[PDB]
Amino acid sequence: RTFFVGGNWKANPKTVQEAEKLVEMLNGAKVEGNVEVVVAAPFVFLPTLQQKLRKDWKVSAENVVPMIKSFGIEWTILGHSDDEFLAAKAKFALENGMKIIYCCGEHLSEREAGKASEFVSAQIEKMIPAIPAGKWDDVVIAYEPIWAIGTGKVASTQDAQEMCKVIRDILAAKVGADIANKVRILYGGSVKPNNCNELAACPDVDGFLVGGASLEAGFINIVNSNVHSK
Amino acid sequence: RTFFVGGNWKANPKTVQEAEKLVEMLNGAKVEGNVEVVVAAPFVFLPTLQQKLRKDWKVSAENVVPMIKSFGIEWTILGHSDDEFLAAKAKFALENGMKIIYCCGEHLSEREAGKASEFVSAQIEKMIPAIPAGKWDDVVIAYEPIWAIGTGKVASTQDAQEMCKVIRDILAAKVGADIANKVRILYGGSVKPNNCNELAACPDVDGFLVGGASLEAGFINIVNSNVHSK
Ligand code: NA
Ligand code: NA
Repeated sequence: RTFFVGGNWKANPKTVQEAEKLVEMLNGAKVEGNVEVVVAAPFVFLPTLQQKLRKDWKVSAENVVPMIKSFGIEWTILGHSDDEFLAAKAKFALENGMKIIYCCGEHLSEREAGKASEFVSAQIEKMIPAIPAGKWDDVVIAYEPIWAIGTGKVASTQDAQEMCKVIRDILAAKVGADIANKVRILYGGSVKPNNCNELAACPDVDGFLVGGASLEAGFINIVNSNVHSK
Repeated sequence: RTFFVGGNWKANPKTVQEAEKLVEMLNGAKVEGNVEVVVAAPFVFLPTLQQKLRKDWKVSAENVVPMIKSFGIEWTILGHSDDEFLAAKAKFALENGMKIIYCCGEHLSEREAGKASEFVSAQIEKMIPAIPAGKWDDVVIAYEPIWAIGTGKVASTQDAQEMCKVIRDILAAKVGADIANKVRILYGGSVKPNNCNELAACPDVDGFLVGGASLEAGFINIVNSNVHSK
């Protein structure tokens, strides 16, 4: 599996002039190793990025399809924080030729209750029937520890490895080892230059859906952590 | 009051190539009379319009601010279908230098109950305290007959005149005749080349927030109906 790093700008930066300067910085970054890089940005900045961003990386929408496809954009994030509704959108996007970063993850109450693996497994079980055969090459899954984002609680490296393996286990049990061995599963908690290398080394962590560090020079460090993933 | 026509593209057209062709058609349109024209489009098309649309018209976002301001966009629609939440957003947008098309209007149940004027009056009463003094020149109000959009019921020319006067009456009663005499109040029901002239002639109708006809050559007919508004 090729390591995968998505930069999720969220609602940033606040001006198109800042977006263009960020793209200029990214275009000079020296990537090491083997890694697939995607950058998601606010809708009004997608034309700028599609025109100006280095063509060995790909642009992503933050949510959704014919409008963004008319610019040549191939990716969207889905589910970033109803599972039936979300799975339907995954089906629609794949059927219409999009590649997707499908997000899952549990809130604080389920984590504190000891139900994290049960909750996330059920989210993926609802995703699974919606993926068309032949479309699994166009799917990446991101685990978002919602319980550790804005709560005053922090996730460990072991938490990341454990929750990514939970997802791989349920793929293997429901759709088979071939699919489970090819799907990239990302950690989408707090990822920084100070922890990306130890996170990347985890066996079931295939990359990242990066938040605030995607707006900084440190994004290249996170991209280049792929060399620590076996 | 200068007649005001806003073209609300909603979630249209489906490709940027179609958006550019529509802009090319609009750029050759011959406007008659005295009218202020604004065009609102999906977020991913706003850069295209801001670059290519005739500079005697203005571009609008469909909802919201620093991101669109960084392109030079001066307008947004608000409230198109909580009033306290909506009024707060109006306050925020005006305080940050935006001009707004603030939408109101009642659903089918309130219309059938005989409560249309009471419901719309209360919506405007919640809007009124949120407008900063000195900002009323940057406010336009649109009446949307939600009860006549997708319900199998149709609004009359008299309904349009009546509901626009209801809005003007409550401005006059709460903030005074000077403000009530300057604020443009738009009809935002179904507006077509076949009814725009009789609608424009209504004394309290100052223009339109146009839906599907804004995507067609007939938009210029609606823009040019200003000559029938005294
Ligand atoms: Na790894
Ligand atoms: Na009139």
